[PDB]
Amino acid sequence: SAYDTPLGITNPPIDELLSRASSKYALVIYAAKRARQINDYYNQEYVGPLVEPGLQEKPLSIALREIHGDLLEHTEG
Amino acid sequence: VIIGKLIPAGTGISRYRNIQVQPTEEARAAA
Amino acid sequence: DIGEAVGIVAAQSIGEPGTQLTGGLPRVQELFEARVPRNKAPIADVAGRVRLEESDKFFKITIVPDDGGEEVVYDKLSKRQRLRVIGVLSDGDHVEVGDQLMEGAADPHEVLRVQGPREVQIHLVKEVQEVYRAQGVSIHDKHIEVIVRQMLRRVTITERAE
Amino acid sequence: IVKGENIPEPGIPESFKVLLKELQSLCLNVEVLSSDGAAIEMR
Amino acid sequence: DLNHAQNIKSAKRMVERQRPQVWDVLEEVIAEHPVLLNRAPTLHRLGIQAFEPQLVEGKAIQLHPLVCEAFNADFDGDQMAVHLPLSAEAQAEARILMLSSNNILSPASGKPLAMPRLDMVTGLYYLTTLVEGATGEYQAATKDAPEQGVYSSPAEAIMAMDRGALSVRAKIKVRLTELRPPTDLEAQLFENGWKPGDAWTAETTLGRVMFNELLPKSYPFVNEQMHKKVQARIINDLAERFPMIVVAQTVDKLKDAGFYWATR
Amino acid sequence: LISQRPTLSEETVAENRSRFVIEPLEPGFGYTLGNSLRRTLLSSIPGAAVTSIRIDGVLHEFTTVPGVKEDVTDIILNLKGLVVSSDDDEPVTMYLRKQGPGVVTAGDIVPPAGVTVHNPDMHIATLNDKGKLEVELVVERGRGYVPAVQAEIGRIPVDSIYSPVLKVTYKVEATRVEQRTDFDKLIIDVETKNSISPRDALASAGGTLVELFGLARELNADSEHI
Amino acid sequence: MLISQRPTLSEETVAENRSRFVIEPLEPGFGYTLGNSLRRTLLSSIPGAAVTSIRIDGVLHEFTTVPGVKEDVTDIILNLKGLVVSSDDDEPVTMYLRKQGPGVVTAGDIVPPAGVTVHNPDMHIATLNDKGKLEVELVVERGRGYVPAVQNKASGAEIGRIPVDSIYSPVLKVTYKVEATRVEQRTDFDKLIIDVETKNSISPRDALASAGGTLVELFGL
Amino acid sequence: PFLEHDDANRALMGANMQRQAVPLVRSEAPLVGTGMELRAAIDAGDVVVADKTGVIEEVSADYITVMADDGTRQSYRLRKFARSNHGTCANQRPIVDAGQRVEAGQVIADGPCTQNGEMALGKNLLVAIMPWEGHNYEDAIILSNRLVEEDVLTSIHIEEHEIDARDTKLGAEEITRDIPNVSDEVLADLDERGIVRIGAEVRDGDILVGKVTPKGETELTPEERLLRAIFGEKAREVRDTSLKVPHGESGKVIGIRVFSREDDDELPAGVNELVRVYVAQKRKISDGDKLAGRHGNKGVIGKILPVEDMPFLPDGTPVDIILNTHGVPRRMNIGQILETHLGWVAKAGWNIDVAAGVPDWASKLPEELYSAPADSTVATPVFDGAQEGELAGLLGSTLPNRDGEVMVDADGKSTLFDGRSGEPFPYPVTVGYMYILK
Ligand SMILES: [Mg+2]
Repeated sequence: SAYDTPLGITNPPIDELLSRASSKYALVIYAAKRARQINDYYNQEYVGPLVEPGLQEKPLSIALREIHGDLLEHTEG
Repeated sequence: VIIGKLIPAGTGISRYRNIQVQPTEEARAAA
Repeated sequence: DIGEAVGIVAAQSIGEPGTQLTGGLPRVQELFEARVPRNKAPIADVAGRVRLEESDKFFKITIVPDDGGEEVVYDKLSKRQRLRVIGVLSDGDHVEVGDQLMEGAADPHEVLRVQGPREVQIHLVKEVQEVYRAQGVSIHDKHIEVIVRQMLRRVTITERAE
Repeated sequence: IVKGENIPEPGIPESFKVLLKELQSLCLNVEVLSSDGAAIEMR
Repeated sequence: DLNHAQNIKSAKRMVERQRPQVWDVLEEVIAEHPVLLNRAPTLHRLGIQAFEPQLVEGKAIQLHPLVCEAFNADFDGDQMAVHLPLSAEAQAEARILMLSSNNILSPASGKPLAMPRLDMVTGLYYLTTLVEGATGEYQAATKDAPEQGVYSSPAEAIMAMDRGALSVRAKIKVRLTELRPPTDLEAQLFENGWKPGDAWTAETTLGRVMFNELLPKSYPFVNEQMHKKVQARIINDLAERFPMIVVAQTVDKLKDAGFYWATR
Repeated sequence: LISQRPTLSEETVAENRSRFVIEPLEPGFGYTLGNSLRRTLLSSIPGAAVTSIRIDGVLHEFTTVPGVKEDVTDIILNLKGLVVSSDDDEPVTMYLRKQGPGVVTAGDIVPPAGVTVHNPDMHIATLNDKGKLEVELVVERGRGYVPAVQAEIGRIPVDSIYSPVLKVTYKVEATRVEQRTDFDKLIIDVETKNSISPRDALASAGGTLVELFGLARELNADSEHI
Repeated sequence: MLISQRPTLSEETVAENRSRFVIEPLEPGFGYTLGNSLRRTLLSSIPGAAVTSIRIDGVLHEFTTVPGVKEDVTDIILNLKGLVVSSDDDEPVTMYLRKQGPGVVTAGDIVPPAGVTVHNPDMHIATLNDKGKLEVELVVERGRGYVPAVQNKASGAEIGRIPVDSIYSPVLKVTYKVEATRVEQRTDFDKLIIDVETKNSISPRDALASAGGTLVELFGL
Repeated sequence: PFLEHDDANRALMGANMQRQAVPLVRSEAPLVGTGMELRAAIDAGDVVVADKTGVIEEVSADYITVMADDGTRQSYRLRKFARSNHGTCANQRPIVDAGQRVEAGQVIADGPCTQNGEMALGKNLLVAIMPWEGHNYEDAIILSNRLVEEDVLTSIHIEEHEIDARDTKLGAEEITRDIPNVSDEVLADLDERGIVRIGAEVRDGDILVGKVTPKGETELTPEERLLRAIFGEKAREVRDTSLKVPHGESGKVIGIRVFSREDDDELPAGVNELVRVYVAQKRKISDGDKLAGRHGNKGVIGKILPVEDMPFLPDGTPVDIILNTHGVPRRMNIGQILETHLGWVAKAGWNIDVAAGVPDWASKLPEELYSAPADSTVATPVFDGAQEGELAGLLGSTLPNRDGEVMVDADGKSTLFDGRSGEPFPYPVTVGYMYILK
């Protein structure tokens, strides 16, 4: 199975991410909350990045790839 | 919107904004 | 999705067309505003036979109920405003409760008290969808239903649930 | 943005505060209220 | 951060004078930072869509030709506004909620909006249309002559198209090792273990073959001339059977091929 | 005048397919040498392939087989996939003949002269029970693709794929400059016959072009560029 | 069925400015893609001499008139664009033009410095009357293609200098056509003739060789 | 032209867009036009007309004098680079030589958008009506880079800036070159008074006129007052309010007007000095600019391609502009296709070359239209102009380019060669000359 190699913002696919949360809006908060987390760590919630980050990756993009790999929960209140 | 609050819809709903995000105990270890 | 704001999506789904509407925007506003129809059309108040009488270039429709009880008569109706089609209504035909007796627009308030709330929403969605479909626009019924739902939310003695 | 920090939580739009004053000028007493029912100084 | 400027006031002076050092920097900050595009009047939500910015020359905004349908944007002095989402939540909502390639179907009828239109329609129509009596036409000659209308593969047919031997819109028969047959033919012609990577010969125009190379390898062979309605059928069908990214990229390929053959 | 820093890189898709890039190029050199490269790859390289064939039992009857599974048309296009590098420089007749139920392949044919078949596992036909097959093959080197060229009865001229490159496609992107307006970037995608590898085919193409453009260089050769 | 014959170079002279070329024999299909691959390089990369900036003593900018002359300055600049100039000097040289009195100022009245030459003296530059006197120096540089007027800000140029668009294109008009031999399925060959025209700065043989030599350099393993 | 062939919608648009054109530096007249081209220019008043029959005495870019039969001299001073109310260039240029003899009412000098007496609102460009790789799509347009190199669609634009020095309550504003806190380089283009010198350049944010106003009470910052004491720069008593160039605007300084209170200039009460700076700029036709023809067809410039890769005729003559095909049929402005055919006829010339007599189509054609050389101008009044039969016949009469070869067939199409790949375009493409406006 192959769709193709995605470019930039379209990676990772939204479909593979939606399997990790309930709705698209939940997914938004997920990456957002984690994005602030990573940035706080760069200028010391302080954890990660769990995945090997390519240089200059926007912490939002890092948080998305984290959710792709099931690396974080992910509890809804 | 008038007072500048989050609209009670989409990402403004309570169940979505109060989410807590932490790495799994398994994930933090692997680093 | 859970958070979807379908009310706005519906208002825009219905709002984007209308630049394509040219039997148009006036009729659409008349329906959503629930005004008395521009040219009012009668609906059957009860099911039964229909006796079609022709006055001096007038139309006089009487309904002999199947009870059979008190006849239901419609006194004066312009002959220039044609009758509904099943062909066109004729003497002796059978009519059900909510049927449209003549071509035109049924008073949404009248169909309300006759058929009840559940049907008013169906009548309005049909009439509205008839306009947009006549101009060629494709809109899903649920958007109109979202709007129409907001019209029957209250009851005269106030919101329903409250 | 210059310090590269997270972006802060927004405040009260000045337009809204101006709206409250414009209502007061019309002899309309508008009060922002919390759960307690206590008035809140808009300043 | 880099030692180009010692303090902020030097950086601000640098940018205002358009110092050449800032250009390569701008690419780094713009990378994967979405921007919102909008055209007035805003009739539906698809009137605002997020995109990935690309530093381009000139003072005009380059807009993807597919989103023209959603924006109702014709290129006659038409202007559009740009908005920069700042907060992490704002960028997340842009990349997730308002991304261009995630909003294909009109949220009124479910029909596809990024579906190809005027120029690309005629291009694909000409590409898949079938011409009687075209160059390279297959006749399946019988008496003292072989068929002489078949080709070893779509690649050989291309070499025949570059020479004056073949026409793109000719009825021909070739065997495809990387495409999937239709449902009826896949069932009977193929032992029901699978039907990938196995040679099978069907008779269609070379154009229709190159056309089906744009659709996913997993999609059946269509073998029709692409009226605009037929294109809506396939994209509607693709939304059901495939994720959005598959649809987004496929319509991108349909754009490149539609335009190419639109000029030809 | 002299400009700087054009390069050539290759990403291998498979043992038969290789992708190449040129970075960077001055506008608009992408389209200039782009279509010329692909055209050179297609119809310039010398290669050996089948020209005509004749099979015993094939006659006035249009196309049917006395003892195999697929019609003669299907076998023709099967044979068109035969890759054979030859050193004869002229038409040479190969010999293939098999009997008994089984599957015939490329290995079932003896290489007469300068011939080394490069795809022995290639299928040709599945033989009927107690089936025999007798057929000749005319192989001559050549360039590119020549359609079936049509004294002899039962002689079937076939479309001949001389070149080792089956398909080459190209497109030009634009990126990689600081203040410039998106210098050209060339992408070429070539699928190889296994007779030669892609980069040798590209190297041969370049050698053919440079020798072809030295035609104009040898005229004056004084005015030049990088 | 390889046919072995070295691709030949035949040359023809259609006129003084342009001269036809013909190449044969070539494989089928090469005529069109190859001729155009030369054409694109002819128009874009042929090096030449072009006037970069000019100066007129009386004027401080290009939007003023000069007493006695019939053309305004920016009109004179547009008339100066047609100049076909050849400069063997690698570095920037400054020509001069001084004329006065009633008459016509042609391109020939320009005095070239050591090593450069003007190939169309008959060009009308300006027309002067009794009161009109014209002094102008022109800076000639070497390059290729079309470079817009370099603003005097990017350089340390004086306020009196007038930057001008520069067109280094010795080639005027170029096309091609193919005579294709597709006989009775025997020895199909391609014959291609190109029609190269220059601005008299360099002869077509010399420009084609320059482009051809440049093409050779780019094609590499 | 061909008004009778266009719907009132696009015709209404075409009429509105003629008054939207801008004066080009070249100002070339329309190859295919109507009668009104001439009279509209002279009656507009932007053209210099001789009111007495005479002979020219002097011809200067500044002025021109003409001696009449009366012996009385008339003289006309020319507008050179006058800024219009909307920023367009009002330059005038003489069309007569020294000894020429003129008649009363004749045209002496051309206006901004006139040539030889008739309005020239645009240029004549070689057009190809094929769709081209989507770069011309949904009314967009692609052009030859020639239009940049040869300044054909280049148009000069001027802007007027203004700053005044008045008497404030705290003190009098002074136009000066001394600015509180600035490098000497930002002043390097200013003169003594503090105004930008003539012929100097201007980049967005640069200073045109240095002006200063009193400031008090200072009450500076404690953090700032220390830096003043360290580096010894006295905190100046006045605030910097200088005239700078607006963002994105650029060009050169043409002239400066100065009205001063010291000199007995008339000023409004409280205003001492007034200085106005006029900046002009050359505008190469650029991506995103809006072009249009006379038939209500309009579109932005989507991309500008190098002359090398452009659909070109067998001449090697590249087309200047490429117009999409899909926008032509639906809008009922097909009159633009007619002037495209006539446009090619006019630039190529023709000779009916009657076998024996005027072929049956030319029954109504005037004899003067039978022959015509290259580059001839044509006039087709709106409701009695050229008609279809005459056009095809004129399309059948055409002339070789230079060599015997003919470049456009009887239905107005030509086989174009793709400049990118080099291989020709499969189908004959309609080419011609269309008059388009910036
Ligand atoms: Mg528009």
